[PDB]
Amino acid sequence: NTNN
Amino acid sequence: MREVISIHVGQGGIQVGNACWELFCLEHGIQPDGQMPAFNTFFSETGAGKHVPRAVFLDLEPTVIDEVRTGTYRQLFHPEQLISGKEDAANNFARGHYTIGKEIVDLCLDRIRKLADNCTGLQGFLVFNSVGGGTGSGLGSLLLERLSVDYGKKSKLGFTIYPSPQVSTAVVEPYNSILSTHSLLEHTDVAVMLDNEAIYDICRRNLDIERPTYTNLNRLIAQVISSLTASLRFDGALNVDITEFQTNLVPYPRIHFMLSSYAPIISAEKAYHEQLSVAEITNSAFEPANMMAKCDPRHGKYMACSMMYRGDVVPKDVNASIATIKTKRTIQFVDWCPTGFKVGINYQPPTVVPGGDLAKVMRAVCMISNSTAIAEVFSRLDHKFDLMYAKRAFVHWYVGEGMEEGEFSEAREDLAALEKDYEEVGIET
Amino acid sequence: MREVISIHVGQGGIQVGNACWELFCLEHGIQPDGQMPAFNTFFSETGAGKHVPRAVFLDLEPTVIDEVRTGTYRQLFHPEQLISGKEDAANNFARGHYTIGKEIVDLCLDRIRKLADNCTGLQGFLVFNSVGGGTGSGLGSLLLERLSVDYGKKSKLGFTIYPSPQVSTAVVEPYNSILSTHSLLEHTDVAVMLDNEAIYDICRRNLDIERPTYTNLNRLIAQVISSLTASLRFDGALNVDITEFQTNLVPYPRIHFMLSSYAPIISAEKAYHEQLSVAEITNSAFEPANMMAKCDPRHGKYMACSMMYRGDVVPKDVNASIATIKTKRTIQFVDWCPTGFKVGINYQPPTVVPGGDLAKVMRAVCMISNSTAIAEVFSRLDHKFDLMYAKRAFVHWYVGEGMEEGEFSEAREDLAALEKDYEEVGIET
Amino acid sequence: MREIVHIQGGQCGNQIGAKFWEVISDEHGIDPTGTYHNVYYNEATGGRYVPRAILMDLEPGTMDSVRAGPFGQLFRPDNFVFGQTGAGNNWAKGHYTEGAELIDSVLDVVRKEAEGCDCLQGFQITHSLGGGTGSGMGTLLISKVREEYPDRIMETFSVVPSPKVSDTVVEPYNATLSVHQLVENADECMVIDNEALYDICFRTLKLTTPTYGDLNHLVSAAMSGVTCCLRFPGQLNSDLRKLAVNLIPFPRLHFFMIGFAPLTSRGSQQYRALTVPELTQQMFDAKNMMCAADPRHGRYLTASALFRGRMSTKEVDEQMLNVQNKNSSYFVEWIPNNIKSSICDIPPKGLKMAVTFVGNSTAIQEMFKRVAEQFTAMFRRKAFLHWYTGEGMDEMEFTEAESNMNDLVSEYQQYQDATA
Amino acid sequence: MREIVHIQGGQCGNQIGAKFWEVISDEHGIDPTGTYHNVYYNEATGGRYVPRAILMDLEPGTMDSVRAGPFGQLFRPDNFVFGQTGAGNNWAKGHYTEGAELIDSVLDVVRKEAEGCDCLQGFQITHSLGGGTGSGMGTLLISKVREEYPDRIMETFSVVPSPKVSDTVVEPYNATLSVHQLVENADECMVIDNEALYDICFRTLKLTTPTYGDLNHLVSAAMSGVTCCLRFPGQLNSDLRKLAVNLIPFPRLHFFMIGFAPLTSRGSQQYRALTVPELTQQMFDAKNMMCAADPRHGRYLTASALFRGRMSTKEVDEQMLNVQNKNSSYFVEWIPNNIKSSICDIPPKGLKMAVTFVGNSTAIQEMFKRVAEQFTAMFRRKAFLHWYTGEGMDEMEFTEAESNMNDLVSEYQQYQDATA
Ligand SMILES: Nc1nc2c(ncn2[C@@H]2O[C@H](COP(=O)(O)OP(=O)(O)OP(=O)(O)O)[C@@H](O)[C@H]2O)c(=O)[nH]1
Ligand SMILES: Nc1nc2c(ncn2[C@@H]2O[C@H](COP(=O)(O)OP(=O)(O)OP(=O)(O)O)[C@@H](O)[C@H]2O)c(=O)[nH]1
Ligand SMILES: Nc1nc2c(ncn2[C@@H]2O[C@H](COP(=O)(O)OP(=O)(O)O)[C@@H](O)[C@H]2O)c(=O)[nH]1
Ligand SMILES: Nc1nc2c(ncn2[C@@H]2O[C@H](COP(=O)(O)OP(=O)(O)O)[C@@H](O)[C@H]2O)c(=O)[nH]1
Ligand SMILES: [Mg+2]
Ligand SMILES: [Mg+2]
Repeated sequence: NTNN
Repeated sequence: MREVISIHVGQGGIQVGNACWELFCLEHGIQPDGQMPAFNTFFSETGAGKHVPRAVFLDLEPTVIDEVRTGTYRQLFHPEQLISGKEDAANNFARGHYTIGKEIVDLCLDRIRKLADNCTGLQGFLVFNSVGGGTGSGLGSLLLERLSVDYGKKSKLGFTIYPSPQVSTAVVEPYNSILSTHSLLEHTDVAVMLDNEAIYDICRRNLDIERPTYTNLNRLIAQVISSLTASLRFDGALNVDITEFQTNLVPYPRIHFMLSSYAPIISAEKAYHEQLSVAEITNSAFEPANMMAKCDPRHGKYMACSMMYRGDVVPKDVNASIATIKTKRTIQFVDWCPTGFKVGINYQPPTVVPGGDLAKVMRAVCMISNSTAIAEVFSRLDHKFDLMYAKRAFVHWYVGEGMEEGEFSEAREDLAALEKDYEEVGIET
Repeated sequence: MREVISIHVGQGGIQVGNACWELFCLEHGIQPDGQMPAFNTFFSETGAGKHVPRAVFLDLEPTVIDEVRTGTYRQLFHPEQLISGKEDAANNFARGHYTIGKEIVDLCLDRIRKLADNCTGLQGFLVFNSVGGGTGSGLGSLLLERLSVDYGKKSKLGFTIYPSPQVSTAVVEPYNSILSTHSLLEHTDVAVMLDNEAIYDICRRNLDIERPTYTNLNRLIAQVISSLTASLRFDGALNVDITEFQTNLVPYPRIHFMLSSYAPIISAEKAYHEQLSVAEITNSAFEPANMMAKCDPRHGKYMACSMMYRGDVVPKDVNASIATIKTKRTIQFVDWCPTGFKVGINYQPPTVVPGGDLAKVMRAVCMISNSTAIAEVFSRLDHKFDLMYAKRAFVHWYVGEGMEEGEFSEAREDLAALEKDYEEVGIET
Repeated sequence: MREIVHIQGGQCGNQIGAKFWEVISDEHGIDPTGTYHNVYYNEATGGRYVPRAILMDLEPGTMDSVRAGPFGQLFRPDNFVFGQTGAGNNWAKGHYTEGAELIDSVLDVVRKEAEGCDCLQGFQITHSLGGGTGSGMGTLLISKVREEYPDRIMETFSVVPSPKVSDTVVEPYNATLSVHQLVENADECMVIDNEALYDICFRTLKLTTPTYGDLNHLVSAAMSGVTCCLRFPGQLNSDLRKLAVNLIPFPRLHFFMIGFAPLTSRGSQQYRALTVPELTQQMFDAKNMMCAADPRHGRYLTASALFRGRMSTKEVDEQMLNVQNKNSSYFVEWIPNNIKSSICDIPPKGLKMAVTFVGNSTAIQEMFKRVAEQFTAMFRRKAFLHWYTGEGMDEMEFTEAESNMNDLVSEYQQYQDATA
Repeated sequence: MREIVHIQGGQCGNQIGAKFWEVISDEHGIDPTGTYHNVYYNEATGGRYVPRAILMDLEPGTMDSVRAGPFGQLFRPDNFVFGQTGAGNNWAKGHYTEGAELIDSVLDVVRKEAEGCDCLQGFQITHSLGGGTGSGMGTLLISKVREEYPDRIMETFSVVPSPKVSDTVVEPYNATLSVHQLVENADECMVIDNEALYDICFRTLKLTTPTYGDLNHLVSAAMSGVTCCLRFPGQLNSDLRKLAVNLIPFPRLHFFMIGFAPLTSRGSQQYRALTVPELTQQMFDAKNMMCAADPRHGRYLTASALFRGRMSTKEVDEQMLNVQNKNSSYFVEWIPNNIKSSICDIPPKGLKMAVTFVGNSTAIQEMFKRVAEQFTAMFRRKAFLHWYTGEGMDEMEFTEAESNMNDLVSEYQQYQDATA
């Protein structure tokens, strides 16, 4: 995902 | 010159109806388009070309009726037998019995009347209602009462998905189940208690599928329905017309709650190593473990037992097997019914569902048992009711929809008065 | 029309049963595929081609049952007649007779009932269980009690593997052997004591193989069992049913612990060399070197001898040889049994299992004997019991499983009484 | 046909709303321009879709906030109502004098929005309970709309103040004054507190620098899962009302707890094959819920679980039975079978299995107990009370609010301790 | 099916357990990535395998080890429950003061891992006896879990220090403290020392510099060969309870000695046979065991022999009977046939046979004696006591602990004197  | 009318109210009803119409269409050679590449009992020709089914599909959540409106059978049902409202039942009886259905019953009854106007040899009705829910409970009981005050003499069966004994699918179930049972006491002549707990067990053990789903459940329910209706539908050396059950299995006017069973529900392998004659098939049919409902018939008496055989069956073995099964001492009947057996024969072997877990076999039996052990189920269910009515839990969601509160009391007590019958009839003369 | 049930409980029981079923499939000419290219006694035809064997396999450890489910015979047996538990027996009798024994024995009784209903002229039961084991004693005794209270008149003949007086494969054999002996004393009509040591010196003196393995032992026991059941299986000049045995060799309903013997037992190196005459084969059958139980028959006095001949057999020289044996001073019967020999003849030689260290030969004698010297075994075995119950060794492992502590005493006491009778018979009048 | 308007309020409510709308656009395959690639969105000329939401706040900062973030052009300017001052962390400045002159206008933008639907299933609110703007305006609006449409239900996706890690000094007054009114005209007060969110994002994903975007995204996922079983077909369908019926036994024990599953980091992502019992063990763990209240310290009055994806319903029901039966102490006796299930048919974006757990449980009275503790400690000295009593508020309403709070917690305790 | 859990605490426990997981992975054919090239492993997505194990310590330095040594990517990232202070060689720091704070989290992980089983056959733990982390936390965990799962049984491979090798100067204290309750609620205490391993790798394998690597490898291979007969088909199968009857005559006389066979160096490996006679001559001596207690100065109450490979049961049986009735004096006479054998069908990786010799003897009682010796000379003067009582632990306990030891050793000597 777009965690970081 | 002989046919039925099936109603599938609520959420479970439409599911089992989807599976059952699948099975019927794929038995009679009727394509999912309604065109052919016996059906007078279920389908009807629109003058030429395509078949249309005899059914009505009610619900209030537009979800399932839409899913079947654009599923695989989008072009089979007449678009006027799919009645969906706007709001939802929300598991409270009064929502589908006083406010919402208050006018939807008008359209439903007008459509049922227009259907019956076309039927020529109508025998009875086959409703389908998961009483644990809201709409199948409330609207179902309202429709039952409306039909019983409208037509009358026509028989009225039913296939209710009661709440399981142990596993939980809702919390307000003992309310809208007791209300439906009290409103179903007299208008319905035949109640066939189905419970998703025993069939999960079966699918786990006999069908060897460890991770079952309502799809397989409903496949099996459709198989039971078809094995029961094969008498009317196709030929048989000894046929029964559903008005048979209305008089063989209803001794006293109030008590008619029975349980069903089927055999042999066996996988491919577990039947490949099996002779599987009438003897074993009927000695397994009586087995309390694989009953569709959930109870312990070994702890109660039997009162009446219908058995419809289908497939290439030899009658001598039927007679001898019923003799030896009445010989047993663990299975005993009540004093007031010595001839506690009913049989029927149909020459149509069971049809397999293409892509179904059930295995193909020549001989099959379907058993409809009016027993007296199922009594305890009500008690157990009634038990739950008390543990909720002791503090008037969840009652405001019911009194808010016009339902008079006292109703609960009446039902809860009057259903308990039903016990006065059961625990009496289990006593010999 | 006439047949036998085959039960295999425990570890050694199931391995020797695997060997026995290999031999049975081989003799009649049945392939491990179930398809074949007399079997009514053992097999049952599955309507079209395949055959299911009358058998149940009880063991609470999955390992051996998993092996047979994934061995070379995965296709033959019915997928339900392989009943496996989930935990070991751990050689403490109470584990397989009180705690978990209550869990699976009901399933065994269900399966046995469903397997016997599909039979007509069932005669007996042939259970197979080492007594030294945990489940071979606990579960075996529980099953035997269930069958006794269930059927009754049906004969029952176990084939138990009693521990050798010298060789030891466990350290708690006395306990869970005394317990199962006291249980089986009144249930199984004919218990043939099959030891596990004397077979080693047998296969070292006759087959001349120095390092034998359990599989050879099981093949030899399978040969004995087939030589026994050949009468009901096949035809012959003197058919002797199974209900014959418990009629000839049970003088008093309590003393029935018989020891067996088999001949000819010879590998190929001297097969063509030695002549193997009927006289010499029945002479080798009686020499105390090759009795399966570790006993010197000369110590006591015989009480009954059933000799079953199969193959090419000439009755005149048979009677002459039996007469010579009766005149031998090394062997003698008790006074009160003048007619000591019962004889049966068949019309079929043995068959050879590819890999079986035995050799093919036209004639075979299996001789079972109810004798007196076997008593001493119990004595010496009982010996060990003292040197354990004098210090309550290992007792807490039993008392922790529900079994009453002092119960041992009773069992021990009872065996003493058994020994009592084994001296009340050897005395003259 | 069962539509849902999405009213917001305050800066936190507005940020949560923007995050939720962009996540829903992700699920329903919309792009940040509103083109495909009726329950939530509305059709608009040229195949465009616009969310059915209004956005209210006193300070125009949140306006530029919801403009800056992606998917900010989905909304319509007719639903951007905004004051000028900002209540600046003062409750009464968003409930009596300054907030009032906005709510009227907001009523208009609701009345030409609700009737736009034909069968409205109910509202849903997203705001804070401590900030003056969000709390005050949302409370007044709940009042007005419950007066208007009493038949529909109004979920309040509320974020209660961080109990121990406080960022402002006037939380307890605002929280108490707001809850006193929320307990009347609300139906689903699902509480969230940043303590539990930081706990989860630290000790369950080992993340580096948790900003408010990640917490908003997580609450967004939970919010979506709450009603996705309605948005889509399923083997056993539910809605916003079946939940209410199966979750509250009395008209004021309607304060919930929220939990999401599954949640792991790359290290743990490599391991732990995905299967329903693992999901159950993850959802029914204590620290895996949006509320800083160890649920073991109370009993579960009732709890529903919505699954998303394809599975075996027998496994779902059997796991539910096993978990309600083995830990019978933590569950309540006088009600049987107190767990509820539902199953959808379309899981989230690339997530084969997803569980959303909503539970009415008496283990959350501790939160109100400690908030009222802070309140009564700061009120015995009349501290920071002039800021309120200068704006028409009296000192009796505070005592009424605290007494109502204590009556609510006493109801929880009393009908937790009951038996049969 | 008959699955087993793995707890490994303390420095030595963790080292030996890592080596044991290495040997098992090389036996089941599992490369360090968790692929093939339920008794011990669990399945995971993509056919990956997770070892069922929990690693605990009060100082996370051991993390380095379990991440540096081979097979470090196998374990679960949630199964590393680590402290921060470190018990620092003191028992109190790991059983009353600090270990009493993470032992609950270890219990939670144990519950989350055991419920995933369907038939839990038993427990096995590995730890030191003086190591504060190891002894303290392991003993506390044993206490808790046996108070939790009374049906299941624990088989701990604790590694006692023998005084012939000097490691630390406070061992006797922690040793006796852990023994006070290790004889209480543990059913198979297979003791291991270091002097035995040094003597082995010097005068039995001719190794040059006996290093911890090969010592741990040997003890881990023995640990595997102990229970292997359940991991595969066998002719006379066993489990962790068929030993729990054949080898525990009394609920406390359960202290086991371990021996492995065969053991030789390269040249010796070339020029010798591998048969029942040679393996038997190799295993019944004194210096093929892992206990610095000369067994020929005592007796064996019972002795199990788990063979591995393939052979003729008559051969091993006659060899057992012969070695018994020739060593009639060194065996106990008041019990009959005190020996047991058990044969599997699959030899280990590398050879064609294997022999694990487990013994419930009456010789290792003397071991306790010598340890008790030091105890008195460290208690009569109350030496080094100002590190224990200063952590809540009441001194009185110590006294009665020693008393308990007496009973234990007394029993052994008493049973060495029994006749018939
Ligand atoms: N045999 C079978 N039972 C089902 C199925 N789906 C649901 N059920 C059962 O029906 C009950 C669910 O209640 P619902 O019927 O959905 O409630 P409702 O009356 O329809 O009210 P609304 O959802 O608002 O329409 C549960 O007891 C289910 O176990 C199915 O597909 N097959
Ligand atoms: N004749 C013969 N005896 C065997 C064989 N295998 C094992 N035995 C005997 O089995 C006895 C060991 O006890 P078990 O039968 O294994 O114990 P159990 O009751 O089956 O249950 P478990 O403890 O789980 O094995 C020993 O006396 C063996 O001699 C075999 O293949 N042939
Ligand atoms: N998850 C989340 N919590 C917030 C956010 N903003 C504020 N909070 C917390 O909510 C409380 C104040 O709410 P706030 O929105 O600043 O008050 P408002 O200006 O009246 O709307 C404080 O405890 C903040 O820490 C946000 O953007 N996301
Ligand atoms: N066979 C072996 N024993 C060890 C090893 N390391 C330590 N031991 C023993 O373990 C004893 C104490 O246990 P330990 O776990 O090291 O203490 P702690 O970790 O500080 O609590 C030490 O006195 C050592 O004798 C090793 O690598 N191999
Ligand atoms: Mg429904
Ligand atoms: Mg066994």
